[PDB]
Amino acid sequence: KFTRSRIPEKVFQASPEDHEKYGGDPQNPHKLHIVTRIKSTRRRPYWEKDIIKMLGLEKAHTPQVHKNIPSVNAKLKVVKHLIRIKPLKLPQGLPAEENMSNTCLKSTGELVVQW
Amino acid sequence: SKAVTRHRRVMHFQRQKLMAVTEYIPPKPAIHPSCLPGLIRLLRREIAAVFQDNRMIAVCQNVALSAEDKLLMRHQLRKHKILMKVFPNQVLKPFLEDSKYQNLLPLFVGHNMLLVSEEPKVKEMVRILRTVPFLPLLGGCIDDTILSRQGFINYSK
Amino acid sequence: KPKLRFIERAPLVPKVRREPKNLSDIRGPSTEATEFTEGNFAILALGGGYLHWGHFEMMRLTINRSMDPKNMFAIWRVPAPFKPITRKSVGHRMGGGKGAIDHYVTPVKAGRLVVEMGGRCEFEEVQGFLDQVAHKLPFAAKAVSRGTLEKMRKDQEERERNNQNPWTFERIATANMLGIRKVLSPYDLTHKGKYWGKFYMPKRV
Amino acid sequence: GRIPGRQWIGKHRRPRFVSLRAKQNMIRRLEIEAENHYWLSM
RNA sequence: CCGAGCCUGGUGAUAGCUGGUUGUCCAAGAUGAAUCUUAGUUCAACUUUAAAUUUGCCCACAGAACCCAAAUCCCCUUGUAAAUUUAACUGUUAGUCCAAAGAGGAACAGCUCUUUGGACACUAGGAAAAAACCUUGUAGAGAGAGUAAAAAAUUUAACACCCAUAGUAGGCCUAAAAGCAGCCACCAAUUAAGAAAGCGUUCAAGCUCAACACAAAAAUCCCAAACAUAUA
RNA sequence: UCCUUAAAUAGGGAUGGCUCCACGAGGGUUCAGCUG
RNA sequence: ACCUCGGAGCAGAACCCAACCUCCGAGCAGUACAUGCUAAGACUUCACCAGUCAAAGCGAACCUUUGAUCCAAUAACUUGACCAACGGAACAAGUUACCCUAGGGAUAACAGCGCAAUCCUAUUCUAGAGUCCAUAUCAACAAUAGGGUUUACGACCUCGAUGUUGGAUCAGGACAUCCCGAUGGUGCAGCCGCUAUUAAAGGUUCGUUUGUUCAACGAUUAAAGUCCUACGUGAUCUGAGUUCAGACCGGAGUAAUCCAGGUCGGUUUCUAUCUACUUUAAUUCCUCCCUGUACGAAAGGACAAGAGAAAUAAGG
Ligand SMILES: [Mg+2]
Ligand SMILES: [Mg+2]
Ligand SMILES: [Mg+2]
Ligand SMILES: [Mg+2]
Ligand SMILES: [Mg+2]
Ligand SMILES: [Mg+2]
Ligand SMILES: [Mg+2]
Ligand SMILES: [Mg+2]
Ligand SMILES: [Mg+2]
Ligand SMILES: [Mg+2]
Ligand SMILES: [Mg+2]
Ligand SMILES: [Mg+2]
Ligand SMILES: [Mg+2]
Ligand SMILES: [Mg+2]
Ligand SMILES: [Mg+2]
Ligand SMILES: [Mg+2]
Ligand SMILES: [Mg+2]
Ligand SMILES: [Mg+2]
Ligand SMILES: [Mg+2]
Ligand SMILES: [Mg+2]
Ligand SMILES: [Mg+2]
Ligand SMILES: [Mg+2]
Ligand SMILES: [Zn+2]
Repeated sequence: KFTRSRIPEKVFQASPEDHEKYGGDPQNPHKLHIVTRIKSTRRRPYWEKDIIKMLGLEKAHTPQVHKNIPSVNAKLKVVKHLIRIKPLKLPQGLPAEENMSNTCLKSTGELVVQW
Repeated sequence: SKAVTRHRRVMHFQRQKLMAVTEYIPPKPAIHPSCLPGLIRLLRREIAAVFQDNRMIAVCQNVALSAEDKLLMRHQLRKHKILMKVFPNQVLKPFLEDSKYQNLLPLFVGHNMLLVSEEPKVKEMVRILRTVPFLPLLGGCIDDTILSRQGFINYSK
Repeated sequence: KPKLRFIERAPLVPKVRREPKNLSDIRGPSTEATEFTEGNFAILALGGGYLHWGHFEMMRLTINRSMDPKNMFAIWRVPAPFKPITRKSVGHRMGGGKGAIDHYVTPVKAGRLVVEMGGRCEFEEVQGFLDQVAHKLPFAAKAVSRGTLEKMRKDQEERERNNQNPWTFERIATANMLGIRKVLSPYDLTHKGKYWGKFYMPKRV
Repeated sequence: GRIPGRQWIGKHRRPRFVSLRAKQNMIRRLEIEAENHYWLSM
């Protein structure tokens, strides 16, 4: 039968080679994911459809910010084949109330407070 | 259709693509490496002993003879104390340098039949060879003294 | 008794209860009789299949005729036909229950040794008729010595270790990368993409 | 040269072949998802 | 126009059966039980509307059997915004193909059953045409832009070269079977050679192992045209 | 099995059991003739 | 044969899961006579009906499957008949081709389409036969391909005027070649065969029985090929078998009726709208010459080349 797939934990254990390749430090890990839906939920199980709806990724290619916490990561693991995940980078820290209206998410994944 | 079939079942195109993508890729071994840069010892010792046992040596090309003719020639040679030998050039070429015979290198090539002896009946051997107008005598070296065919003729006479 | 023992068509006491056609007994790698036992040569099954009594007779006759009884000895590494294939009548409309037993047959999985030779004789002396018998067999088969078996195995690990493809069927299936488990069988996680139905792809890492 | 029955469903189907383009597309998706694995590992 | 006339009436007979069922626009909306029952219906499930108030789904850890696998169930968080209940209610409710686990059949069927999931009965792009495969969905106008899936690949059989003295036809039984119908030993010389590995002899005789030595075929008519090398 | 034909899945013959006189747009077989 | 209920597998791990699916079992008994009464809270065979479990309490003591309602009977408590088609018409069978209506391609037969078990063909292996001799020839057990000609299977198109088989007419096509052509081998001296490669331009008979396709038989032929074409072709024909209403024989049945059987008889419509189409270098055989020459011990008997006769086909 076709069922939900249990991903073995070893899949989500980065190696030093991966760290060099992708440029993320396991210590001080990134706080927020930028997740975009790059694949249709059609012809996918209803549970993947539901996970996408929960994460708010109904529109493709529309970035959404999520917490990099284990539960959100569990959902993202369920639907990892439909999404692109990149860390949210904050070169100038999180925006202040003054410049909350002058931010822009660069394609590199950086939220710049100047635009 | 069942999961197991007598014929090879058609794969879902996604599975086919998966197989193609995960096909084995052999490594390239750098620049093409090809394009890149006790009978033997029995013969060794036997020939080592023979080189001292013999006092006069000669060589011929007794390959043009028949089995019966070769047997008769061997009988006529065994009438005397001379003994007929053959040994690979493959192992004799090392033997020449081993026994310090530099002038003997360009004498042994192809079929070579040694005629090791200590008493010259070469007069009668040449007489026997005469009635068979072939199988010419080849150069040899008696007691470390190289003799040409003219040398053998003079020594015989 | 340095000769290959005769195999009966059907068990003396048959199975009163008809059993289903569990093709899993042909699907996948063989876990039993995968290694040599008191022999040097054998016929390796490079695919799964069902060995009928006709195949048993072919093997027995050919090997017994073409081996030296005094030096070469043979041994079956496969049980006698024990699975009834309840082939129905020679024409009838579908239904009416399940059919009756007509032939008996023994399942064989890939990697299973079928017949094992032994005695004072080298591999090339036996390659000929073992290869003929292997071709006769209903599944892919190969005349394999102990040395050749170990050589091909070591070659398989060499492939698995040296392939430059970043993408392996194991990695993709286990991680469910492209949602391919929507297309794969649960058995594919363990067959690692080397088995498809009863066919085994040795060339495929 | 006809395929018996209806194409793409029966026991005997049109042979489908994987183009280099299809292979590249699948590999691209696989790379994206390998990156997803890495970013989900922390 | 007689297996039971014709006309009128009952009569607008009855029909679980066939056909038909007329303005515009928007929205929600899809696969069990019983039944003289499987061409139908009732209940359920689903569905629609309105209403009430309060948790609903996802969900890790912990937890769920002895006998003899994929997964599932359960729920703190978390992502989310839905769920339950109340009132009213029609209609759909004995489907198709694809992937997967099985059963039956013939490990046939565009075959028949059960289960998980997907798609179709809904838009569009692609796979030649194309319900069911792949990409993709929420709707309009545009003479803008980035993309998704998306193009089949392969061509394949030469071969070393030599020459082979003799114990003896090794014996046994075998008319003789000597290497060859068969057992048993399987030594041996020259420098170097298996009392037989294959042809051929009633038996001999004549030849080679070596070693000396150096894939495909079916019926109207093949089926885009073509192209090997201009930068990824 | 015999006759019929060169050839014969045709035709004819070796209360019950038989006897077909005549008849028939009945159903079969046939000689001869006749003929598009 | 089955129809209700239950246990096991399919259905491996909450529940749930079919079948003409694979197996098994039951229509109660034994026990006691608290095996009483009441009652929180729950389960539930996917609905309902029905069916389960149960603390506390009271009362004695110190249990382990079949069925509704109505209706009857009993003073009542309670009880019964079947309802086993086991959600149960209170009580009703055969038959229809004399049939009728409403429908159904959601459902049979011919046909089409899948499939290839069966069937057919080709290779691989030599077991083996072939006096020896695998491979001149044939061939077992099997293996691998291909075909879609049989027998079957499926129920996907067509049941809102298409019977079917044979025959006639006209044929289109495949080649897996029956003849004619060209070759290799041969267990081919010649003739002859056997085998294989290539070849689809052309050709491929007439009769008796039978409705016959086939078949047997007779006589021929260079040969009387295997197939596909809706088992080609009935808006071109025929209706002999089979198929409708009549009737017998035999058989089944109480009868009505029926029958894969035997027999006699039995309506075959269409004025063509559209497409399409309506004038596209022969073949064989025999005789003769070569020549009763080659070949062959003889018997027998050629090639290749040429001439003459016919015959057919086409065109006049
Ligand atoms: Mg088609
Ligand atoms: Mg009237
Ligand atoms: Mg009405
Ligand atoms: Mg809508
Ligand atoms: Mg009833
Ligand atoms: Mg009905
Ligand atoms: Mg007649
Ligand atoms: Mg009258
Ligand atoms: Mg319930
Ligand atoms: Mg009933
Ligand atoms: Mg009932
Ligand atoms: Mg159906
Ligand atoms: Mg019509
Ligand atoms: Mg041909
Ligand atoms: Mg047909
Ligand atoms: Mg008639
Ligand atoms: Mg009648
Ligand atoms: Mg009849
Ligand atoms: Mg009649
Ligand atoms: Mg009449
Ligand atoms: Mg007509
Ligand atoms: Mg007309
Ligand atoms: Zn080079």
